[PDB]
Amino acid sequence: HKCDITLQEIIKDLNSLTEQKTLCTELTVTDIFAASKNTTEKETFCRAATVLRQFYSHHEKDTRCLGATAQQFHRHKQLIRFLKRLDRNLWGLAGLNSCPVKEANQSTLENFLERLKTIMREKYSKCSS
Repeated sequence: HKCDITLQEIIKDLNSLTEQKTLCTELTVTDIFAASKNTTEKETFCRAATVLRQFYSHHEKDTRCLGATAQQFHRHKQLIRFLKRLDRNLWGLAGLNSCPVKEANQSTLENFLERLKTIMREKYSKCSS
């Protein structure tokens, strides 16, 4: 389970998500990476999945995000679709709903997703030769 291809599915969507630099991607999420980091792999997954579910739930219809042009709206819909898919994959790896997130610091979503991408690529690296 630890080195499952879900890791690739997550990294793919993080690569898609981090091309985006929009008003929406500068809105914030609770920075799970501001912890002095006392957490199992499964608990980190649960934490990331929680904050991202909060984000897409709160911003799927946010007028700062929805866009004026066709391209902006398309990019918003893509952002939300990729966040939901990333989130489904993170939950599947968490095996866990019960991970209280208590950090104060807020990160932009862009910075949070880049950090998560680094973490996931590191896990991938530790799985492979």
